[PDB]
Amino acid sequence: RRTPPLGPMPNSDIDLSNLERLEKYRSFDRYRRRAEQEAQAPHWWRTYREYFGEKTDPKEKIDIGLPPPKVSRTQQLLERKQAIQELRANVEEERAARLRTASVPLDAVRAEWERTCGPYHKQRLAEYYGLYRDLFHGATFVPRVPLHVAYAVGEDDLMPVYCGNEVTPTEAAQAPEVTYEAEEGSLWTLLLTSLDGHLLEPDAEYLHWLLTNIPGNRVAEGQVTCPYLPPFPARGSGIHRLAFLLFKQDQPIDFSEDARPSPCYQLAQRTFRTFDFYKKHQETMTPAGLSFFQCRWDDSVTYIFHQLLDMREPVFEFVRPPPYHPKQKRFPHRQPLRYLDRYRDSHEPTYGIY
Amino acid sequence: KNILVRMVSEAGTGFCFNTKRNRLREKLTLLHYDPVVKQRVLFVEKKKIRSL
Amino acid sequence: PVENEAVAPEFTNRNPRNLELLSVARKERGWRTVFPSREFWHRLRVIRTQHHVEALVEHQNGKVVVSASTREWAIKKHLYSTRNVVACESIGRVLAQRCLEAGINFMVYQPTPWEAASDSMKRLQSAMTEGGVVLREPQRIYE
Amino acid sequence: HLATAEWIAEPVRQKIAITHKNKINRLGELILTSESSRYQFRNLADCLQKIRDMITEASQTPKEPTKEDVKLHRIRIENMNRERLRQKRIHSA
Amino acid sequence: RLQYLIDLGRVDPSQPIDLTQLVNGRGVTIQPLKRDYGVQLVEEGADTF
Amino acid sequence: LTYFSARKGKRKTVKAVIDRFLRLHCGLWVRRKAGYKKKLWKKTPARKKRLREFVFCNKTQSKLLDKMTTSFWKRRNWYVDDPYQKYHDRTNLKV
Amino acid sequence: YKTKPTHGIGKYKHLIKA
Amino acid sequence: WHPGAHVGVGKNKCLYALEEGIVRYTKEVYVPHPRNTEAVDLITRLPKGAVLYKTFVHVVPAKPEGTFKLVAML
Amino acid sequence: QKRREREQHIAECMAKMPQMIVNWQQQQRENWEKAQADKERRARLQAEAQELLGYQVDPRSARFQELLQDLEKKERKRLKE
RNA sequence: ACCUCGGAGCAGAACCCAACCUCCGAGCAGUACAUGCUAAGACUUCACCAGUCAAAGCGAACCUCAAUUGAUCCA
Ligand SMILES: [Mg+2]
Ligand SMILES: [Mg+2]
Repeated sequence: RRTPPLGPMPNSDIDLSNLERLEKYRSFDRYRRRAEQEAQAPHWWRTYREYFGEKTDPKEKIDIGLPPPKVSRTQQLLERKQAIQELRANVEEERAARLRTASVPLDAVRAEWERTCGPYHKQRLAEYYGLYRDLFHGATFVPRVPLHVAYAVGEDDLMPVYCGNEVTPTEAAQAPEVTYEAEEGSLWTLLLTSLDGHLLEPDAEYLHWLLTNIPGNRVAEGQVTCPYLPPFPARGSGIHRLAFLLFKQDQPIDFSEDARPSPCYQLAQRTFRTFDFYKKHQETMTPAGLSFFQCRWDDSVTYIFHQLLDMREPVFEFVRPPPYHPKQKRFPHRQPLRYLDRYRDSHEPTYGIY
Repeated sequence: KNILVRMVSEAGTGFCFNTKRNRLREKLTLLHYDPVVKQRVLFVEKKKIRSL
Repeated sequence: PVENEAVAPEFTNRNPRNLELLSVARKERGWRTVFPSREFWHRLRVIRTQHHVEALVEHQNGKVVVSASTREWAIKKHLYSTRNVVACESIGRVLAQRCLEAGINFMVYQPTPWEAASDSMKRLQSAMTEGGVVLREPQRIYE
Repeated sequence: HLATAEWIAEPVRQKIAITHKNKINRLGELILTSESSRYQFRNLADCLQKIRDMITEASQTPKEPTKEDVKLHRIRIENMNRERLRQKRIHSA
Repeated sequence: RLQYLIDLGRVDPSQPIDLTQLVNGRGVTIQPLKRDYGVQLVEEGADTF
Repeated sequence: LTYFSARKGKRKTVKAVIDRFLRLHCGLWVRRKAGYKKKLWKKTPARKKRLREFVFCNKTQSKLLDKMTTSFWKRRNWYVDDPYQKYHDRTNLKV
Repeated sequence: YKTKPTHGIGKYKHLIKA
Repeated sequence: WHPGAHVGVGKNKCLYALEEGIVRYTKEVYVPHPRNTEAVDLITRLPKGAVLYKTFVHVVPAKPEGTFKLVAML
Repeated sequence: QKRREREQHIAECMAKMPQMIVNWQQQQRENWEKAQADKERRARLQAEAQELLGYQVDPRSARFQELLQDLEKKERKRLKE
């Protein structure tokens, strides 16, 4: 009994004869690199990737964002070449490189990252954290314009929300300061929602901020359709993700069917869904900014529940499945004396009829 | 060729253990864990009883 | 009664990071005969090309979260000898910054013996530790 | 009600309220429960022992907290790398 | 069991209760042979007692 | 096994069984492992740990030992500080 | 397995003549 | 058969399961540990198009590590 | 009284233990150095050789090492008395 | 001549499978002295007895090998 292979065999392509004339893997690292680059090939047999959780990834995802800025790659490469040549012209830099002392203006390199290549890394971090899965239901977008949000807790120091920072409600007690570059002809909608934290519904979200028709950078002038509410991750719950989305609209759009009462301290009123919001306002705005952070229970959450939501605070607990034991045998042959201990409920003496 | 000897600790007294030793080699002083004091102490070979 | 007190006594946390940061998540134990080991949550993988050096922090499932490469123009325009040791230290420092901005600071690093003896990689992990990232991620709770 | 518990001294009462704030209900009363046995006698005994231990532990503040590195090591490292991100000049509230 | 004995008209709490009273009420059967040294009291019905 | 004794007409008991085994009132017999104190210098710690265990017997062995012992050894005992008191009863066993 | 299409996939000593 | 995901190996090469799940058999590329001298020299004696592709056993876990339940309302 | 006597014996034995330990480790270091020095001496004395194997060159080196050990023992005896 | 134990074939691809069948071997050796303690779940030489693997945990650093072997009583 034989069955022919359902496709090319892994080692059939290489020649079997004249194996002296074939170059050998002189090292371990080249074989390693060949093996890893072969591991992702679409093999016709059963493999690790076929079974271990890829959620059927290959399918085009819908891009909802600004088109990339048209650039002249020829002139840009020429300019970069002139810059590296200017760097080459200096010799103190070569001395530093050979003398193993060459630090970098990390501020400058980070700013250059934000201006040029920040959107791509931000988008991949967002998709890794599952923001597109949980907000746009799978659709992706590249945050073109960098956004800067920082929280105020004291007198001097930052507590910014980077691409995946971590802030407690103690540091998020009041609305943060938001900045971004805009022209004085464009209106903007800023939105902040928490992906994790919804008690009654396990797919909804809590709307923490909503500003509409921001006239450029005048964030103090945008109408407050939903006042700011600090985060409130549950006590025993895990760590939640809160995200700021930033959108731009071509024309002034105003809406009262979405507007909340002045206090709006009711979670049923603050039952929010990003996909429904985007479907009902699909045409007017377009996302361009994204930032997010993690939040875990601290002592400010309990007073938030005290006086803001006027509710009794919920606490959670990570439990585990009960341990597995086989069906108990009448004669547990060759089992230790403690076999009978895996099947009791209470470890206290019992006296049945006495 | 190889002889099994008894090794007794000084601290954690009363705890012994048997180990295999080459006959021609000198008496063993070894670090070994002593459970009655919950730490590793010295053990000195005493009262060899075996011949393997 | 207060209608706001409807809590759905089973809580669902959809964050793919929650369990791992709680340290109760399951690491892929085993394989125990091949290299490298898959028992981690995030790995530091360094590719050392001839013209460039890049390093990545990827989750076990495959997707990368942060990476610093000398190809990237932001640091390419500044640094010198993109293959140099100083280049790989700059890479380590910048990716330490962006991974702290990502909120990840625990991850494992599995080198070959010669890579671990490589002065470039030694100073690289030094740049990591002074950037504030601790290697040797903690162990599972009730593993 | 921990606040109106006059049989407990003022400073130990405040210290207990601080160090067991995860057991205070809306009305401010301390809550302690027991499940060790199936006898309510023993369960109440364990509850009373818990109360006594909390009182006599908060009374003697010079106790030395033994370090642990199983669950709080991650939290402290996260808090350190968090505080590492604090650098402007001006902000308020 | 002691509460049941009391409630069913058996051994009377209005008098001291000892081994002979328990046997005469037939709440326990003591075997001097087979090495029984009397009655041991256990807390099975500590509550509702 | 002296089903009928020449003095009383009674069944007798094999005392080797009594010297080697313990009977729980549920019907289970507990024994010690063979070789658990012989040549421990050639045995690994795991082997010695599994040799130091008190283990249960077969159904066949249990019936054989019940035949070899008398009903005196099957009565319910109420010792003062029996280390096997909690093992004399079965819990959560279904048919 | 020997009756399967993927039989003989771990064949390497035909590659290493040594 | 070599241990794969959530499959441990004992001192006598026996393969046991590390989680509760479903057994799966795959054929994955074989990369030995650089410490294993015999395997690394066998690797280095191969030409530029050779991979080993040994057989591996994995366990696909069936249940999550746990959940979060409401315990108190305080 | 017996329990307290055993407890106090155990409590003295612990100090004794710490004290001796470092001593046993230093003895380990010293005897390892002595063995390596003996190996170096043996390998040094066999450098002056012509041919072929350790059938004649080795016996000469062994005799030289024995004579050196005897001379060292005689010097030690003279130093002692 | 053999009697116990292990590897290969017969016995080709889960397991098992005889022969006064064909061939090899074993009755040790070497290194640490956590070769500590406990404990889910399993395997098993077709019974039993024996034998084998092992998560988690408590402590403490940050095992090779194929067989290499002997029950109870008793000393
Ligand atoms: Mg069997
Ligand atoms: Mg373990």
